[PDB]
Amino acid sequence: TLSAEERAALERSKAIEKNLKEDGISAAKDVKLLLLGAGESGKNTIVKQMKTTGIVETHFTFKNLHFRLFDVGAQRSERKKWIHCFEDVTAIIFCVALSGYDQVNRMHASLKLFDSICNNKFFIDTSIILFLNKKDLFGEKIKKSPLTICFPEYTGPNTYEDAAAYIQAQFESKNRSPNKEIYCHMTCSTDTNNIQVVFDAVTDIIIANNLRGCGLY
Amino acid sequence: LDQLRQEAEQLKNQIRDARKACADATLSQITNNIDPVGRIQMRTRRTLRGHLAKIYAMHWGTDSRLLVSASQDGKLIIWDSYTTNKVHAIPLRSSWVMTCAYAPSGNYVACGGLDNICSIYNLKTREGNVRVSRELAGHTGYLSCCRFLDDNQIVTSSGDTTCALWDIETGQQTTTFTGHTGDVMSLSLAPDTRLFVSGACDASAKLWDVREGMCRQTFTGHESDINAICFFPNGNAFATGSDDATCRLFDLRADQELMTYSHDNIICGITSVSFSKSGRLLLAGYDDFNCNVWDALKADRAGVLAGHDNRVSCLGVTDDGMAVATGSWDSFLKIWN
Amino acid sequence: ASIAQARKLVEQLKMEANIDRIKVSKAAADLMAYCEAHAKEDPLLTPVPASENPFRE
Amino acid sequence: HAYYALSYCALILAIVFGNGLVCMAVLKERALQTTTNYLVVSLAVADLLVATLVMPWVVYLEVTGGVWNFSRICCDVFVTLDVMMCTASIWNLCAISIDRYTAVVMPVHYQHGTGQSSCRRVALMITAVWVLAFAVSCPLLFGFNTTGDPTVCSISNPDFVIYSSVVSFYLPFGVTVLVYARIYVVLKQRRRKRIREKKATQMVAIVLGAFIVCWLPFFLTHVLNTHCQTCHVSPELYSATTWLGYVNSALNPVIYTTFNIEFRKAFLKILSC
Amino acid sequence: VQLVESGGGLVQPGGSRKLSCSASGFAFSSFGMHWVRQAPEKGLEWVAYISSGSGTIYYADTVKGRFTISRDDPKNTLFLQMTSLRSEDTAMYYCVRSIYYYGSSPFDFWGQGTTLTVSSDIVMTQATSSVPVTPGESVSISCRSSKSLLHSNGNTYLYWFLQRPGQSPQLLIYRMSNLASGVPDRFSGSGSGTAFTLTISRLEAEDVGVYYCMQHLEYPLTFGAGTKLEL
Ligand SMILES: C[C@H]1CO[C@@H](c2ccc(N)nc2)CN1C[C@H]1C[C@@H]1CCNC(=O)c1cc2ccccc2[nH]1
Repeated sequence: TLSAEERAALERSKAIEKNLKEDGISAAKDVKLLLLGAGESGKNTIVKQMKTTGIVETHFTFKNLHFRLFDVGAQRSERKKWIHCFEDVTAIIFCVALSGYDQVNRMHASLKLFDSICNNKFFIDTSIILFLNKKDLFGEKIKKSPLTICFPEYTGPNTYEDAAAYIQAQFESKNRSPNKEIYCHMTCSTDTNNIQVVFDAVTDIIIANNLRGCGLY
Repeated sequence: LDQLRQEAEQLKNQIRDARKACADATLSQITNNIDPVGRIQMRTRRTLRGHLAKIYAMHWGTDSRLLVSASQDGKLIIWDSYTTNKVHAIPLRSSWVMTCAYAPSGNYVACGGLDNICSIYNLKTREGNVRVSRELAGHTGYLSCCRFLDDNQIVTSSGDTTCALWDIETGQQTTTFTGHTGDVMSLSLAPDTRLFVSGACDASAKLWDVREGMCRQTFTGHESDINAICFFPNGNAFATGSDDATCRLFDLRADQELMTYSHDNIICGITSVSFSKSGRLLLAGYDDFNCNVWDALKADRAGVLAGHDNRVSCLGVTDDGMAVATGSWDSFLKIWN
Repeated sequence: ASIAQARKLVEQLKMEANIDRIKVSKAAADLMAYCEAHAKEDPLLTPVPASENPFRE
Repeated sequence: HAYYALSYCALILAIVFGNGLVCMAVLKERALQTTTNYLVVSLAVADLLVATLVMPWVVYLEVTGGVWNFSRICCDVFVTLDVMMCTASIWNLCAISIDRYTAVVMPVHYQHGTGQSSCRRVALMITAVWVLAFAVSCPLLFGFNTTGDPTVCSISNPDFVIYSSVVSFYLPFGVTVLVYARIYVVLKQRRRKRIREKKATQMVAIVLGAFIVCWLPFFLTHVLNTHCQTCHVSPELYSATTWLGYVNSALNPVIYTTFNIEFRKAFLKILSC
Repeated sequence: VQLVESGGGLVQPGGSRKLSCSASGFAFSSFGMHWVRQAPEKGLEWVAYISSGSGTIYYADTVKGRFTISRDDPKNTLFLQMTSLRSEDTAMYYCVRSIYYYGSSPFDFWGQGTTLTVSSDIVMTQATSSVPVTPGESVSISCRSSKSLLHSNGNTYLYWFLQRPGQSPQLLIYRMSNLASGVPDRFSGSGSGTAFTLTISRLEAEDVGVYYCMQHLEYPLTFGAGTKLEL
């Protein structure tokens, strides 16, 4: 049938197959996340809490889960040409700076970006871990400047709780697919517990996916 | 300065008028007399399994037997198509590759992606392992396509709206081909390796001279971003594929869209285009999970290569033109003949 | 670049204009000539016999 | 009485059609080739063998007036196969219940019903189910179903009957119910901690309601018949309970596959013609 | 790339010996290793082979059972534990690396070898022995095989090797056509199934040595007698 060299080559191919298998099994357990912020939206702060060109890899283990966070900052070109690259990402960690609503507008651009990503045809069965960073600054900024400057027809008090609740509600809009669950969370500077809420969101997404596969969702 | 804008407008007008003047007839009219090729039934001879992620690019070897494949699992698998044996499995530093090239000599393999670096791997090493021969850094955007001129010089296209001719030995950009408004997505070397065409996201394919290092001609007509491009075997025409679900054969000398290949049943985008050995068949990979083989002279949909379970990402035709290799996002490489 | 980019693109269109364009019928005739001349040695047009087909069982 | 014969033939046709559709759907489509789906395939196989190897003998008994004319070994193999198939189906239902429990409470290792851990766990579950159905069913083939008049084929040995009924139905039923109850309470606790429940809850309610309605009234009456002073277990009641026992086999494909979106799009693709 | 082997010495006929070849400068794990011996004043004789990963192990019919080959990937070492010896087992044992894939050049590198002394198949023949040549003209060495080497896949498994006087054999040509890396273009191999020819266009001072023609169609691997070219 096969000559000595053909057989040795087949053995080599089988060893390569076995290595590819092992590597696949090792890599399939990784939780892949896409840190998709907007400039000075608090990407450097959140990534510093978790832990020349091209995307940035941030790998970290937390409670027997290896999270591989992908930061796409160097890509200034059109998004759509590489969004399909992250089609099978577990979740999108979307960062927004609450303070950047009056000063530039920044907030409208953040909402437009969120709309574009959330409604993208590749991110249909993909949950968004929305982070509302720099809450401390918004604490006093709302007390100084009203929220109406950014959101016309607000028709509400310019307090602390309700203004953030409204912003959160306006971000939870523009979501069509019922499968998408936006885990909005408000962070401030550094709390050293955003990894915990990330873990809780990821495990909730995993459970949701498992039940969707079994046919219970 | 409005004088420059109006002068550019009148220039564009002069170009359009010059193009229209020489367009006496259409290829469709001339080719009505020729006999139409009968339906082709290409069968899946081989299915190359082993990738565990979306396959993004492939490139046939010049011997028409070996082929390298790049996927998102950080693996460059060089296959022996005849026996389906994995000849090599190169682990990638960045698992975000969008292109891969096989050197004409068959000694080097280049790849790259969102890392913005063109990694070149030497295969013929004395140590018996494949190590990173060179790391071509300098592009500020994602690397979309790369093609070897020879073992020493390589042309690449990036998402920063620029093509670059690199000298591998020095590892610097010998030439910088700038001018595209949108991200350059595809490259196609002419048979003589003197000129090359680059299709970008501005719906324009530009012809560049490698030696001079500047644009020669610009071809428009696509309504959306171009994804694929391929020269005609003789080296005087080239076909493109865009997201508007149309293939467009342009002629270099005539300098105008020579013929279109569109079907009303097709709406998805095109990812790969390649000609047969004689150039009679135009094989285009679509996002409707199957490849379509068109008559290059009649625009008659000769055949449908179906079977992949996901978007057809890449396809290639061998040097001898024996079989076609289709790599899709279902992590499968099917060889059709 | 405003002025620099406008001058660059105008110069590019100027050098693009000075190109000798052959007739479209000539180009089409060359496409025919090539397609038909090499039709015999294109094994995708016709089913290559199993005797000389390297991709078989 | 011919009504029964024709209705049982219609049940056979419905079962074989449904299971053949599920099997071919899972086979041709590659998105369905999941470890969680292999339990559904196992269940489809079980019900198909119910329809093929068991049901035509029930049709024979019906049309003949409930008198056995074949050899005693044909009655032993009939009761054996029948019990084996039914126990396999019930324990497959329990296996899917445990699979979904693992999916909920143990999500990291379940992943998406893939990998070595999941593939081996499903393979182990299926094996354990089939070997348990064998352990339960094999006594009767060994000449253990003691009988009187040799023109009747029935299971009338209370030593066998009570233990088989307990191990084959009552235990997996109690397990299934406890498991689905734990899944429910865990999902509700997670939903409360957070601050589609309707889908999951409805699917659990329907699957447990279809299992109980179709399997409980047989085993209950069968165990009351075998062990009671004088219980009026009318022939028509026994026939109705057997009917329900086999309409479960017919209904399971629908309740498990037709409510899955990927299965829905698969079936619609198959039946596009 | 180098293979340094140790263990060779005077051994009593009934004694055991453990040859250890330490490899350095290449990916030892991914190379098929051959123990090939050359008897004193005699030709090459393949002894044993162990594949990459210790999956496949072959021995020559003359050493089956007595000899054992073992690999140690962690430390990049090849072992040849010879239990029972005879007066015919004295030889210069070379360790030969050979990677096997499409387009590979197996048997490319040879070790120094250890001189150990003590107190059916493809019959490869040459029928040439001594050839007296002056440097400058062409030389034609003819090798003949008992069985046709042209496998149905479409290549012949012939291997031309050069052993210079007092040096380890070097790969000249593999598959009777392809020149090995570092071989000048003077060497040109041709043939057809059975009859094979090695042609040297211009012979130089360094070409003096023994030329071996080995078959690699099927184990056991059999060498030729060896054509000695000298002044
Ligand atoms: C219900 C399933 C469920 O599966 C079996 C099972 C499984 C597990 C377990 N522990 N115990 C039992 C027990 N089957 C019982 C089923 C096979 C018998 C058929 C009964 N028809 C007659 O005999 C009959 C028909 C007729 C017509 C006229 C007059 C007299 C007649 N008589």
